[PDB]
Amino acid sequence: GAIAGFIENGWEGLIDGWYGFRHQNAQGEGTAADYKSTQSAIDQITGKLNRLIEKTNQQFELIDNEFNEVEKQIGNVINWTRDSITEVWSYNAELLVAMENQHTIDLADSEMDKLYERVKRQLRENAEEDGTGCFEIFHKCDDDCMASIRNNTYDHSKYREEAMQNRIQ
Amino acid sequence: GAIAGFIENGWEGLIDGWYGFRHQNAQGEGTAADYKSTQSAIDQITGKLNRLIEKTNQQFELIDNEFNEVEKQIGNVINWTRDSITEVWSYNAELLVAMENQHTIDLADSEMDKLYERVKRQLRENAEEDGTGCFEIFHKCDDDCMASIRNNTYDHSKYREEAMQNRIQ
Amino acid sequence: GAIAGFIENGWEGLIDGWYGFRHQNAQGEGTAADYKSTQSAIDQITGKLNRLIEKTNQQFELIDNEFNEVEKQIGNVINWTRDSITEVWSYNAELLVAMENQHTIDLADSEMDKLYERVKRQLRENAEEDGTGCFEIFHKCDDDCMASIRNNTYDHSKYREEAMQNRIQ
Amino acid sequence: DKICLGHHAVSNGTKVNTLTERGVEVVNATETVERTNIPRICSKGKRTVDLGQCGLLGTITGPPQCDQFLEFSADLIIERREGSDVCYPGKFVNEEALRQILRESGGIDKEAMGFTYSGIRTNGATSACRRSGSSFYAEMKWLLSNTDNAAFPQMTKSYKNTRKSPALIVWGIHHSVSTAEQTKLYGSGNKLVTVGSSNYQQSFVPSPGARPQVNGLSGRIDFHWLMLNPNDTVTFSFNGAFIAPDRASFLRGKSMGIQSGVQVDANCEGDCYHSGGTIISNLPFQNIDSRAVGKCPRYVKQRSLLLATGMKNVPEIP
Amino acid sequence: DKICLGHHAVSNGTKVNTLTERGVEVVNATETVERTNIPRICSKGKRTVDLGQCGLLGTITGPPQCDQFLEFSADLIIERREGSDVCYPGKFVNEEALRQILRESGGIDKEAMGFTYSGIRTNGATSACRRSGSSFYAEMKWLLSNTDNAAFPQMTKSYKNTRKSPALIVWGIHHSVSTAEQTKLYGSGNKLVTVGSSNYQQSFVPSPGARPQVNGLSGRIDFHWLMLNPNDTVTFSFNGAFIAPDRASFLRGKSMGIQSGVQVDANCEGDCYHSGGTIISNLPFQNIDSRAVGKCPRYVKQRSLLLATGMKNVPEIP
Amino acid sequence: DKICLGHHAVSNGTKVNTLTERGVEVVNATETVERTNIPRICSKGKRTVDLGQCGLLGTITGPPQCDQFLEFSADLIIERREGSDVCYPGKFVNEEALRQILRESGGIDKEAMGFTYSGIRTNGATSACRRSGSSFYAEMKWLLSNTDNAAFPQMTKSYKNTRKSPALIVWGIHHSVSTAEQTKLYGSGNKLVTVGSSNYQQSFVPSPGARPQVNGLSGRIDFHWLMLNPNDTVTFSFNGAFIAPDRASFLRGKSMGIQSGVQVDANCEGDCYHSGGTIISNLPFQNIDSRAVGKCPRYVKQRSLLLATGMKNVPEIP
Ligand SMILES: CC(=O)N[C@@H]1[C@@H](O[C@@H]2O[C@H](CO)[C@@H](O[C@@H]3O[C@H](CO)[C@H](O)[C@H](O[C@]4(C(=O)O)C[C@H](O)[C@@H](NC(C)=O)[C@H]([C@H](O)[C@H](O)CO)O4)[C@H]3O)[C@H](O)[C@H]2NC(C)=O)[C@@H](O)[C@@H](CO)O[C@H]1O
Ligand SMILES: CC(=O)N[C@@H]1[C@@H](O[C@@H]2O[C@H](CO)[C@@H](O[C@@H]3O[C@H](CO)[C@H](O)[C@H](O[C@]4(C(=O)O)C[C@H](O)[C@@H](NC(C)=O)[C@H]([C@H](O)[C@H](O)CO)O4)[C@H]3O)[C@H](O)[C@H]2NC(C)=O)[C@@H](O)[C@@H](CO)O[C@H]1O
Ligand SMILES: CC(=O)N[C@@H]1[C@@H](O[C@@H]2O[C@H](CO)[C@@H](O[C@@H]3O[C@H](CO)[C@H](O)[C@H](O[C@]4(C(=O)O)C[C@H](O)[C@@H](NC(C)=O)[C@H]([C@H](O)[C@H](O)CO)O4)[C@H]3O)[C@H](O)[C@H]2NC(C)=O)[C@@H](O)[C@@H](CO)O[C@H]1O
Ligand SMILES: *[C@@H]1O[C@H](CO)[C@@H](O[C@@H]2O[C@H](CO)[C@@H](O)[C@H](O)[C@H]2NC(C)=O)[C@H](O)[C@H]1NC(C)=O
Ligand SMILES: *[C@@H]1O[C@H](CO)[C@@H](O[C@@H]2O[C@H](CO)[C@@H](O)[C@H](O)[C@H]2NC(C)=O)[C@H](O)[C@H]1NC(C)=O
Ligand SMILES: *[C@@H]1O[C@H](CO)[C@@H](O[C@@H]2O[C@H](CO)[C@@H](O)[C@H](O)[C@H]2NC(C)=O)[C@H](O)[C@H]1NC(C)=O
Ligand SMILES: *[C@@H]1O[C@H](CO)[C@@H](O)[C@H](O)[C@H]1NC(C)=O
Ligand SMILES: *[C@@H]1O[C@H](CO)[C@@H](O)[C@H](O)[C@H]1NC(C)=O
Ligand SMILES: *[C@@H]1O[C@H](CO)[C@@H](O)[C@H](O)[C@H]1NC(C)=O
Repeated sequence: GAIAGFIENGWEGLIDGWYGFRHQNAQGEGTAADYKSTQSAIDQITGKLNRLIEKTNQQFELIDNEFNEVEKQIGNVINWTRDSITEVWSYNAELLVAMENQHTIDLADSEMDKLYERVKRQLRENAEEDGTGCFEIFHKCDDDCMASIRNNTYDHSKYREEAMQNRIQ
Repeated sequence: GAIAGFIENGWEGLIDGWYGFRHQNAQGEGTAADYKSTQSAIDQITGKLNRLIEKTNQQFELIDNEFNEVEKQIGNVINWTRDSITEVWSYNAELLVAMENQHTIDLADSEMDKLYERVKRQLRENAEEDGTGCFEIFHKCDDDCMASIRNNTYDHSKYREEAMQNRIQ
Repeated sequence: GAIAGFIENGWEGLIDGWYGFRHQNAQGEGTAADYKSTQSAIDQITGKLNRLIEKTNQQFELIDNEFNEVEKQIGNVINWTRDSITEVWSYNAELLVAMENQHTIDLADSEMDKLYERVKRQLRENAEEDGTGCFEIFHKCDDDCMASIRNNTYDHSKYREEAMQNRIQ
Repeated sequence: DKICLGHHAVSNGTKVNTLTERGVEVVNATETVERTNIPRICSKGKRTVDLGQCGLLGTITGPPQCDQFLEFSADLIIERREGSDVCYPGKFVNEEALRQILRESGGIDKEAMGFTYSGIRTNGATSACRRSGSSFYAEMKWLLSNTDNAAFPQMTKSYKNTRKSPALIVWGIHHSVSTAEQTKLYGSGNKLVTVGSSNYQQSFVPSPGARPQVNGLSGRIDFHWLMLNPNDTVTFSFNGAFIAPDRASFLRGKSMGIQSGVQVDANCEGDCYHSGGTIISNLPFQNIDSRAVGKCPRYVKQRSLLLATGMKNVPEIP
Repeated sequence: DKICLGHHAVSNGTKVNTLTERGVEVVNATETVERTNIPRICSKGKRTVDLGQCGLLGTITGPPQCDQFLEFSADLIIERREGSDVCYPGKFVNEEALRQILRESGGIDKEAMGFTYSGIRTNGATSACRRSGSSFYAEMKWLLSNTDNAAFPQMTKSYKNTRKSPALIVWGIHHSVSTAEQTKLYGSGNKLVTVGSSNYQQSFVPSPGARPQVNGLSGRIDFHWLMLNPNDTVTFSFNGAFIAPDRASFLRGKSMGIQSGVQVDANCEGDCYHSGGTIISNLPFQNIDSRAVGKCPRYVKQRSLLLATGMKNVPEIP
Repeated sequence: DKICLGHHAVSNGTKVNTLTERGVEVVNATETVERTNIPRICSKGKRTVDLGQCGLLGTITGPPQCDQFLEFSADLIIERREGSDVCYPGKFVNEEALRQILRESGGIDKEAMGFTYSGIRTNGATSACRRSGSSFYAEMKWLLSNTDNAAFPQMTKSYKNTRKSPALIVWGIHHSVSTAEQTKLYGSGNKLVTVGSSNYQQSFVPSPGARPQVNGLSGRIDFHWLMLNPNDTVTFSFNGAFIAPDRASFLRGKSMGIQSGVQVDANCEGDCYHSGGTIISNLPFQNIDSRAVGKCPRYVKQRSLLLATGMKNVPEIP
């Protein structure tokens, strides 16, 4: 009946954002999305999308004919050239997409890590990593305290005494 | 007479895997390979290899002649076109390999880091990083205990008292 | 009147290197550059630069004429071919630069992280992350001690008693 | 007590490809290769002419089919398969080069070259060019001897282009079904047609002989053309078997020509065309037609290349 | 007491290139550029003909060298440098275009065109085409006057393609060493050959004159060809200097032609060929021949491009 | 008390593009697309000839303008727009192919073909080729009948290439302004010129007729050429309207030809040229001219593509 983080699954309930928080305390279990990490990820992906929508100003016209077939030699030269550049663009397209998808996946993994690392630096010496991508908080953290972590207003100074006490015996 | 991790060398003795563990205790020094990290790395590299074996269905035929040389003008046009696309593929080949090798090296570095980070989260508060990519374990860890870490059956709860005691005075 | 690290700004005063240290103690505030991280970054960027200076041995000659325009059909075939490969190189150039710049930025971010992570492993249990990319040092670290960190001659064993004492009450 | 960091996921994951994996599921992806075709010619904004049964080269010489397009004006030009450049059986020399010129001409402006003739018939007509009765190319003049078998006088006609644009000049050589028929029209003896410019020089001889019957005719009229530079002059020297031009052609401006087999639509706006319709897409690639023309996404062999628009999808532990 | 995380390494490191470094050692790498050549023509699975001394165009007209290949059938076609299309000195007009057609023809099927002649000799033969004695092209007929200097009758021969495939029709024009020799063969006066189709129209004149001696002959026979559409007809009108066809050609199916100088091997199976052999490789690129044909890896200028198949190699601290 | 890790930054940040962002500021960047042009022809190290008013093809036939370049030698060859291949109005057949050959010839070596003539005039001259007085092409011989209207004897001239390099042979056909003028020069009746090799065969007929006046002349001399293989022979059979060669041409070695409109500079060293100057750059791309030739960076449509040579720039918190 525990909760788990990114290190061993995603959240099909996180429907209002890409990245988020899931806590549990005396008030119970809850889930909210983080804006800054989600927006960064979305900004970068849409950035790729715009970069591929940018149309070309090159206009191309007919050099052969599918009603009156051109002379054989010049026709085969044309077809040979067209199929050659078709091979090139097919290669380019395949590689571009494969390359971008590799990057899209990685930069998303980065954002997840940066979020996790941020929270860690917030909690200072008041928490420990449980291995599943979660933090065991060694003091009482009500809904108000949990919200304070999500909006970066958590001051570890307030709970450091109580926390360090519990972490040691 | 100490042992060292990835942060300052590789292991020419690690011959049964890409990534692994090296420990030392009362029973002595030992070295085993990690399956999950090694397999992941191998799966990705072979994945690249298959992606480059995928043959093209484009068949190309002769448009010139090396016995009876074609007309000069159309011949120079053909040669100019061929050398142009040759330049393109030579560029593509050079860049593709350079790009992939950069990725192969990085993703291997990632796997190493992920392994190191995993072990860290296992040992919790029972160990400290020595700087060479190793963990000083602040309790007694026999061969059985060392094997428990490698197969992720190590419970830090069992050693936390003994460990925290030694880390502080 | 505090100082801050990479996690929330750069240093316009760091004019003798790409990466560096900024400390403050009883002797005051100071700033020096790290050689190894800076050199690595510079070596990689210049490496890209050389990789793009490598000239081509392909020589190309005229296949048309801008004084006496060639025959229309063969002329349009030539122009169609040239504009096609121009499209390809324009694509290649655009993507190459975009791809390299993405990498240049990331590898620089990596170097910053590696430097931060290195210092962390040096200070062991004698310091805590303040969240801005800085380390609160829980013992007295004079200019001599600060220099010891920068050239990796800092021995955490010397300050561990004093440090662990201050971190706990 | 505990706070966890996570990321969203779906049970509705879609597979993409990367450098390493084939079929790695991501949360969300989109298509890069366009395959959606509009089986119409989106002509909104562009002045469009559907040549129908008129061949593009016919607009210059003027068979009955092209009588409407003798001085047409367009932004977009459409050729139809049923089209024909010819009434009296024949073909253009360097036909395709000329087509390519007319496809981006913006249409043509015609102007009388002002040739005048003396002891000679000009009313040459045929059954293959029916217009009310028998007729001939509207822009051309079929020159004959005078009565029958009579000698065709050596003639020399010249035309000067007093405009700032090149002039499209066209002329024909007539190949009779026999030397008998050639003599009946232009007289006995050998016949020669020389066409000289300041940048062009050619020569032509008729070639009487039996050909297969096209449009009930075994004779062939072959057409030749040149572009005449501004202030330059063409001179025609001939003594028979010569199809003379009556008017020259001047290109109106800029356009684009396609070959289509689907209807024209004037409501939709487009810029990429192929024989089967209009490609309207912001996608970078397409798998519809490799010979598509205009402003188009690049053609590729693949029917689909999915671009990840979301993170790697990882199902939640039940 | 202590556990360390590490990675393997070797003293046998191999250098590769990346975006930043040149010569960075990795644990293991593999080649992407193929350079291993098989100096044979791997013909297993493909029906193969080695034309040897027969030129590909000779299979149509039929000099002695090509008597075996008059109706050949193949999947793979090989031309040899020693090959020749000709016995009586001459060359094809638009020769290369025709070669390209025959290279992917799958071979040829021959069929009598059924031309019949009257007051005329057809047994024209030469020393250059020896077959037992003097002879001529197997598929052609060298037409003469009748006795000597006698007039050659104006003739008209036509052929209709009653098949569902285009017919390859070939004919020759004979250029005598002198107007004297031309008169002796076809009679005095000028000579004309006109060839008409429904899609083709041309005309030809002989050109008597002294040429250098090839095969002991200063005369030249030049060949012309066209593809005849199904249900279409060709008509030949001539009065001398005409080399008539006896049979037409029909393409059998699909094939591929190469020019090689190495032996044929029937045990090895291949799909990429060049003049020096067969390229069999799963590698994406090759540095063997830029003009390699078939299903081949792309040609590149580089002889080697190493792909890292292992991590960065870092030697162990001694 | 505290130690911080950081990176440098500037207020003088420069924007670049990546896979995701457009206009992301980095610390330092450099240009990849060259746009700096040197409006000269850097000819240092290369033997250079500025043809000026001599057309490249004129170096072979030899009008007055090209008298200096009849046997020129060069590493770099420059054509000028004012150049002309011709004195007596005319043009080369397959002119551009020939130009391309001469552009990389390294210059030409001329050698007498040793033609001798009998009952015939060879001193044909014109006002269009003034050299002191009226004259003709230096390397050619304008052959006439003898007196006026007199018959031109059938002749046969042959030349053998006894060198190890192909010989560039050129000859001309003269088209008189009228059949009257043709008769006055070469006599009555039809005229024929046949040119035979072991690899080449062609035939030519004059074409008398009125052309527009170029250089005060309505006559046209058209030039034909072939490459003669080592040990091979050319034979000329003719009876009038023939412009004979006096010398053959042999290519000196290797070179490169350009068309420029800017001065030559001998101090600067270059390797990439276009009509407007020299491109000297280590940059991979250029936006100067798509038709630039030599060893050049690739042409691209973009005027600028900035490559980041520094980290992402992040301003310091005030
Ligand atoms: C050639 C051939 O197939 N061999 C014949 C057979 O075929 C006949 O050939 C004749 C000769 O060409 C055909 O005569 C032509 O018929 C046309 C109708 O199909 C038409 O009537 C042609 O006359 C005109 C025309 O109307 O267009 C009359 C114009 O006034 C003329 N204009 C000028 C300026 O002269 C013009 C010219 O006479 C020619 O077109 C110039 O090329 O055309 C007319 O010439 C006849 O139609 C063919 N008929 C058939 C059934 O094939 C058979 O006659 C056969 C009978 O023994 O004999 C073969 O030799
Ligand atoms: C042209 C030339 O070099 N100038 C001559 C010199 O060269 C001789 O030229 C003659 C004329 O062409 C050559 O005669 C030819 O020799 C052939 C053998 O080499 C052969 O015998 C030719 O006869 C046949 C043939 O066997 O092929 C006979 C066939 O039956 C003919 N078939 C038909 C249908 O007619 C056929 C035709 O006669 C022609 O091939 C049609 O083009 O060919 C025969 O014509 C002679 O071989 C050349 N000899 C040499 C040594 O060069 C010298 O004779 C010189 C002597 O004064 O005179 C020059 O003018
Ligand atoms: C053709 C035309 O425009 N129609 C005429 C008008 O134009 C005249 O045409 C004549 C005929 O061509 C021109 O005569 C030529 O003038 C030249 C000077 O411009 C020159 O004098 C030509 O003579 C030489 C020459 O000097 O080059 C003399 C050489 O010795 C000859 N060499 C040889 C080997 O024969 C050579 C040949 O005679 C020809 O060049 C061979 O092609 O050229 C001379 O022929 C005359 O210049 C044109 N004048 C004008 C004003 O256009 C008018 O004469 C008009 C008057 O009624 O009649 C039209 O029919
Ligand atoms: C899945 O990806 C598609 C494609 O990027 C997203 O659809 C886009 O939505 C934005 C905003 O609504 C539009 O501007 C785009 O035009 C849409 N593209 C397409 C192809 O429809 C979609 O939003 C993504 N799914 C989710 C859940 O965000
Ligand atoms: C070094 O790299 C090569 C190339 O990937 C590896 O050789 C491959 O081995 C697998 C399995 O044995 C085969 O399926 C491939 O066909 C081999 N490729 C080649 C080119 O031989 C080799 O295994 C790698 N070295 C090590 C130690 O793993
Ligand atoms: C900004 O980038 C430019 C381009 O890399 C740097 O200028 C280079 O400096 C090195 C060493 O002085 C030279 O070898 C290169 O030729 C220079 N390139 C150019 C284009 O001038 C410059 O150093 C960078 N700025 C800083 C502050 O380092
Ligand atoms: C060019 O390619 C098209 C498409 O396959 C083909 O139909 C046509 O015949 C080719 N042209 C020639 C001259 O073979
Ligand atoms: C085409 O390139 C080949 C290879 O260098 C060369 O031998 C041939 O001469 C070229 N073709 C022409 C027409 O120059
Ligand atoms: C080739 O392109 C140039 C550059 O626009 C143009 O001037 C020229 O007319 C084109 N060639 C032909 C034959 O149209």
